[PDB]
Amino acid sequence: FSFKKLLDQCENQELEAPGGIATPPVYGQLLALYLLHNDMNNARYLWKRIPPAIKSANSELGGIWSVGQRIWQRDFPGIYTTINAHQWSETVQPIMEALRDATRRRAFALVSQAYTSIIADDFAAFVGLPVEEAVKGILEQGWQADSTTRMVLPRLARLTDYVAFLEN
Amino acid sequence: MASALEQFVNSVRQLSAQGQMTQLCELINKSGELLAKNLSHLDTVLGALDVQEHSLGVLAVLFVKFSMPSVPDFETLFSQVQLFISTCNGEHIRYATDTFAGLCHQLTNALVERKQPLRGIGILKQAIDKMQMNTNQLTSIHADLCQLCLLAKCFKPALPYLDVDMMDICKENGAYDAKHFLCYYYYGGMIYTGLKNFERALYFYEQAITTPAMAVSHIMLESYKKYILVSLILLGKVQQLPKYTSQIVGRFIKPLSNAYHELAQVYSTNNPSELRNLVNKHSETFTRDNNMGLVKQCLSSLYKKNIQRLTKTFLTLSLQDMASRVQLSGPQEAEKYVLHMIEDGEIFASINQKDGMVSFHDNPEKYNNPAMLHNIDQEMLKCIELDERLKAMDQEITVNPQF
Repeated sequence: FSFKKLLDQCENQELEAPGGIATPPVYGQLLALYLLHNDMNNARYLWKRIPPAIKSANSELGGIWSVGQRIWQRDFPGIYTTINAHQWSETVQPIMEALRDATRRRAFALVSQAYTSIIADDFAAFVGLPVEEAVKGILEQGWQADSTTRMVLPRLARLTDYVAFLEN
Repeated sequence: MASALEQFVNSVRQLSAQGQMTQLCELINKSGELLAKNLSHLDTVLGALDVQEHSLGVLAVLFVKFSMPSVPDFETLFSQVQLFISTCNGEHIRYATDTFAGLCHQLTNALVERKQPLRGIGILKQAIDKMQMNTNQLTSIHADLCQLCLLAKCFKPALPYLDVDMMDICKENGAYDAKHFLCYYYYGGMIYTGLKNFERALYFYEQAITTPAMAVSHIMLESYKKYILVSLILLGKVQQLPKYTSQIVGRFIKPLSNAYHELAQVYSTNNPSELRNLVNKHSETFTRDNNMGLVKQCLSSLYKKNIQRLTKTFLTLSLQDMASRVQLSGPQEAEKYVLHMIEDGEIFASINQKDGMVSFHDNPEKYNNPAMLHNIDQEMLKCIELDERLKAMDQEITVNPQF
C-alpha cells in the first residue's frame, strides 16, 4: 500500500534529480523496494548499474543486495541470517520490516502448495523459527503433524453488446 | 547588411499567432544558414508567448555540432530542452517531427558519451508523449528511449510504452524509417525476456522479422538469432513465421545463423549434455554477437521441458528415477527444480518426502467455474475492439479510390 507509492516517488526521483549518478540513500531505498515486489531481475540490474564509488561509500546497500543473491538461489535459511546482518535506521527500517514478513509469507505459501508431506526440521528453516515454535503453530492453523517420525503434512449488459455486435 | 540570425528570430511569433504554420517549418530548418554562438543571444528576448517553435531549431543546431554541446556549460542547455517539452508543449508538433526526431537522436548520442545516460531517460519519455495522440503512435524516439534504458539499467519507465500494441506510425514531414522500426522492437524484445515475460518478448521479436526489407542490416541478424533463443524457451522447437516475412530472412540470414540452427537441432534431441558441449564449441560467435547469457537460458529451459514431459506420462515417479533420466544427477536437485517451478506456476505438483516420490496433480481449471466465464467475457471485449480498428481502416481504403 504505502510501499507502492514510495516506489513511485523514488522511481521518478532516480532519473530527475542527479547528474546521472544519484546519492547513496536513494539507491538503497529503491533497491530494497524492488525486493518487496520480488522483481529480482530489475534489482540485480540495479546493483550492476551501481558504480564502484557507491560500493566503497555505502556498505548497507551491499547488504541489501546480499539477501537478494540468495532469493535468486531460493534458499530460505540463508535469507533470514542476512535480514539480521544489517540494519540502517529510518532510511532502511520501514521497508525492511516488510521484506522480512514478505519472505515468510512466500515461504509458508510455497510449502502449502509444494509439499503434500515435508520433514519438520526442513520446515523449520522455511519459516525460520525453531522446531518447538513451529509444531505449536501448525496445529492451530489445522495442518497435521505426525510425531515419532516427525513429519508435517500441509493441507444482461455484456450479452446485449455481443448480440448487437454480431447482428449489426 | 545585417546578420541573418537576428532577422530570423522576430518573424516566428507571427506565424505562431496565425494559421500559417507551413512557413514556420522552413524558418526553423535553415536557422540562420551558418551558425555559431550567435543563437545563444536570441534566447534571452525569445519569449513573448512561450519561447515558440523557434527554440527547437536552436537546440537542433547546438547539439548537431558534433563537438561540444555548448562549452563545459552543457547542463544549462539540458535545462532549456526539458522546458521546451514541458511548458511550451507544442500543438503544431506534427510539422516539427523531423527536427524533433533529429534533436532527440542527437541528445541520446551525447548522453551516452557522459557518465551515465540516466539523467536523459526522464526527459526523453515526456518528449515522445507530446507528439502522440493519447492513443500512442510509434516513431523513432521510442527506439532511443529503449537504448537509454539498456545502457543505464532502469527498464521500469519504458514499460507502459511497450506494453501497448498499435497501428500506424507518426508521420507527416518524414522523421521516420524502417531501421527505427526494427531497432525499437529488437530492444523491446530484449527487455521483456529480461523481465522473464516470455509472451511479450516473442511477439516483440516477431515484429522485428516481419518488417519488409530488400537489403541486409545488422539489426536483422540479431533479431533472428534472438528469436531462435526465445522460441527455444517458450516452445520445444522454433515457433512458426508467416508467409509475409521478408525474402532476406530466408536467402541471406539462414546460412548466416548456422550455429543457432544447430542449437535448435540439439535441443530437439532432448539431451542437455550435448547442448552444453555445443555451447562451448559455438562460444566465440555468442560473445561477438552478444546474446550471451540468453544462450544459457535455453539450457535451463531444456531441463524444464525434460521435467515437464514426465508429468504428462506419470502420476507418481520417484525423485531418484527423475534424477537419472533428466540427468539432474541428484534427487535433491529434482526436488529443488520442481519447487522453483511451483512458485513460478509452470507445474502443478506435490512432493512426498516420506515415500521419496513426486506426485503430479494437473488441475487448474475444470472449466465450469464462473472465473473461467469472466475470463472468456474479458477476451470478447478485446475482440470487439480489435474488429472496430479494422472497420475504420477498411473504411479508410473504401474512401480512397481503388486501382
